[PDB]
Amino acid sequence: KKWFSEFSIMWPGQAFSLKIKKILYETKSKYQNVLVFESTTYGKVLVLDGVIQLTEKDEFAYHEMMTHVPMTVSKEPKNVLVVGGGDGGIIRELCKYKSVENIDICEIDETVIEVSKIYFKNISCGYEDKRVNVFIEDASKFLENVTNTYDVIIVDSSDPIGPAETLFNQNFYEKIYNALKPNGYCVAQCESLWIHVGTIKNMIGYAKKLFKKVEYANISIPTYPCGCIGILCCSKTDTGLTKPNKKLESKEFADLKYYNYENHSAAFKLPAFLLKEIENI
Amino acid sequence: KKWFSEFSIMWPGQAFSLKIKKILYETKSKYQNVLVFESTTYGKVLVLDGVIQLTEKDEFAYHEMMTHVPMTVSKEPKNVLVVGGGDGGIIRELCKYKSVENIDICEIDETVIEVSKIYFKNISCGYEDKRVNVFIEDASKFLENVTNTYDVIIVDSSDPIGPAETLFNQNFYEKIYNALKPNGYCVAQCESLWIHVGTIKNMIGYAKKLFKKVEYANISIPTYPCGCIGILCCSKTDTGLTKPNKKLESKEFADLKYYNYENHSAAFKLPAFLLKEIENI
Ligand SMILES: CSC[C@H]1O[C@@H](n2cnc3c(N)ncnc32)[C@H](O)[C@@H]1O
Ligand SMILES: CSC[C@H]1O[C@@H](n2cnc3c(N)ncnc32)[C@H](O)[C@@H]1O
Repeated sequence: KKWFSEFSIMWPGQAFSLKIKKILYETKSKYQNVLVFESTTYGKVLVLDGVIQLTEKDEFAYHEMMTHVPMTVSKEPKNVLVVGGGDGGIIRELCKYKSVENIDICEIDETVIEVSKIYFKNISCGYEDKRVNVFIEDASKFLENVTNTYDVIIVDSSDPIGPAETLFNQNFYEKIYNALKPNGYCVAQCESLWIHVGTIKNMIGYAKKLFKKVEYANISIPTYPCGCIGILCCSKTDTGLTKPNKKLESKEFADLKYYNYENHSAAFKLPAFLLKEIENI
Repeated sequence: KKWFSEFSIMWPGQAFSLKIKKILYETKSKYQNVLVFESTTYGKVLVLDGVIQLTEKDEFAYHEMMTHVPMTVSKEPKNVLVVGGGDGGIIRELCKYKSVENIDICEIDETVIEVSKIYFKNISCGYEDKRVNVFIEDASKFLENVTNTYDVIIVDSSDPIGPAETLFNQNFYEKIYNALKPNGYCVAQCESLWIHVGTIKNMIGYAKKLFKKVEYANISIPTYPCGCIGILCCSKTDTGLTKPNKKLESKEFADLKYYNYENHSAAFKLPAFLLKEIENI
């Protein structure tokens, strides 16, 4: 059997590999190279431009924290935007909230969406929900054009190399801020604390120039570089996102595999070296 | 340049790799294969039987949590035992406590100790401390023979394949229990929550058969499989190890890079799937 390996200039000198049971699909779409394969131990794996986006074994860790962190802090969220997130993992978690009225998803690459519908049916199942509306568009342009404002915005992007190039700048957080309700929250995928604090520093800096409260949380997920990924958390009130306003006790949240009330707040308890680096921002 | 790769039957179907700047030393000792190399991005790396034991970039995460968790809960610890731990990382952290009177280390493989003294001088520096006493012995036999009892025992072992074979059974936790003071604490390296809950379940089961309070904490560390490792925490009182009794505010702890008062307790906030698996043990 062969092995897939995740090399990148974004994490030089290290690489994570998964044994391949079989390659399921590959293509060059309008924007990126798409790879789907079945791994021997992590289930099916989605890859974009050589970077692991998810695996069936551990995606829940990432999708549950990215979603249920802002959604338990927002009191009655009605309209939620997902930026990127073509696989539908965030949507899957968003749909569990009966009180949500609309879920917009702006994903640049329709291939990702259709690939997920075909090969990742237990992840993309939320596309069947009547509240979900899909826009195939660069979120950079979508956010300039959108007339609605949102309670929660979840930025579930790929990395800064590729189409997500436009989602990691000062201009982009303006657009996020303006597209939010005056008491609105945004969470974004942010680097690993273990590999580039510089990037994390830059993001927090862009966010703090508009947002009253900017926090950073960490998620354990084995198939992202360094075994973890951060959540750039953005609030318009000084109350922030570290503390949930509700508990997910209805039958829809019975299946949660990572998120709970306690680990919500825990995710915000960062290694000493990290706290130190971000303090004078 | 070449790459070092960590393959194992203990985590099949996955592998982590580091680019090699240069190989520094290799040998077959009485017990295991030893590899020291300089990596391109993680500094010097120690490998035993093909398994990464530490790297200069991230070892602090592991050594600080393994040490300062029990040492901030034990009120006036005087005599501490390190099982395994030949690199001296735990000793380095133990030495920061002025109140410690004795530090015994039982390490089976003297080669590891001397290799660390030569190639990892900023990790093994605590061997120069007059309180540190070294026993080259299987901790399985050492614990049967020792006449002293300890306030804290830190089990800083390699994995169950190799000489640490004898440190992962019911008999071994008897010995730990008996070698502890009646209000004594033991922490042990335990699996990754992401790869074998079975092992974790087995360890907690052995510990609970003797110890009043058995807890499990998780540490973020990129160069262990799945990017994390657990601490099997064992207490003789129902109070446990989740809550520190002191704050590390003296100039000796000024250099801490991971541990702090808040993330002590945070480490014990586990993913939902894990809590579920261990509940009826
Ligand atoms: C797999 S989930 C991450 C998604 O982010 C999408 N993405 C990257 N850049 C942008 C952008 N500028 N606008 C919308 N979606 C994007 C990628 O196509 C990917 O499907
Ligand atoms: C590198 S720190 C981990 C150490 O645990 C040591 N070790 C493994 N098994 C045993 C044992 N039975 N007794 C003492 N030390 C051990 C290994 O030699 C290694 O140096």
